[PDB]
Amino acid sequence: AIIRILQQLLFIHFRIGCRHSRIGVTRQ
Repeated sequence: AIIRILQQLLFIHFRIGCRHSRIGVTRQ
């Protein structure tokens, strides 16, 4: 499940990233 394991870390860089302007809505 390498595409999950590494993702536990990428999850973080993605999270802290998408927070710069709460992209979570869907817009990019």
